[PDB]
Amino acid sequence: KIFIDPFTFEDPNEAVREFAKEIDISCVKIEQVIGAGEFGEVCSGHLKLREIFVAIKTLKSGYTEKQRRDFLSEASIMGQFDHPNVIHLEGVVTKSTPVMIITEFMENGSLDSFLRQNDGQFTVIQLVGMLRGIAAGMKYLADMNYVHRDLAARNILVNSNLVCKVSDFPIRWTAPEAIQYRKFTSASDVWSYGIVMWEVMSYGERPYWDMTNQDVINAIEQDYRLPPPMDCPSALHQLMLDCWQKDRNHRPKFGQIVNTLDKMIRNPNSLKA
Repeated sequence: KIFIDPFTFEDPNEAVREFAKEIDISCVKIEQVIGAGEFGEVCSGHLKLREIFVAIKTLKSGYTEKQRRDFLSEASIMGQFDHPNVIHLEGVVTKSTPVMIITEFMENGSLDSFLRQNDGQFTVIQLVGMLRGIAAGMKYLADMNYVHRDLAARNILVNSNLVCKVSDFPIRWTAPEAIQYRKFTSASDVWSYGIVMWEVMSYGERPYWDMTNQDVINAIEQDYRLPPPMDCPSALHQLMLDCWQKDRNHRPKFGQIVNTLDKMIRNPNSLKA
């Protein structure tokens, strides 16, 4: 399949009905409020269609036509994807109030926060496994011709089995060409993926630490690249450097990234360095 920008539809709502399942509100049960969203609250709950745990996003009452549209676009987009490492959309509630988007529940939440709360708690093979899952989800999106544009650990969700899934459908996470000529491509997402690799091996540390955006920009311009995180295998940091190649054409593709990570998993000694 191929990704279809919902906003190319003469009527954006059409994309919603096509790629998103309409769920009767009587099936949704909001239990608790997790966090805050751009258009409303982010909650957890159960969905009974075997009851299952689900993440639930609500649209703040008094919403404008555009706010509703932009909110639901997340579902018109997510609904076109079907991959183990891309957040699963259960459906949406639009024929009732409040409007909602229901997605699979991820117990461990956001990857950056998860890692910070579990600093140094995982084996190298487990962390590599997380990075593998993310690259796989991204390879799939890139294959669908979907450029994420905001790939970062805060935008990756983690389940109880440590499976990592791409979500969220930033300067220090963005490629130079993307910042200068606003040229966003999968190669641009690869640079971002490299930063994610750093976040993961650094257990949620902030990229470039206290550096300002301008400093980061200048640093990169001066051919500066983030050093290897503490106890981070050399092969992994090398992969990071490959993702941060000035020339976007020189950066590896997600398919090649997954292969490199898989070879490391198959040959654990390669991570000894």
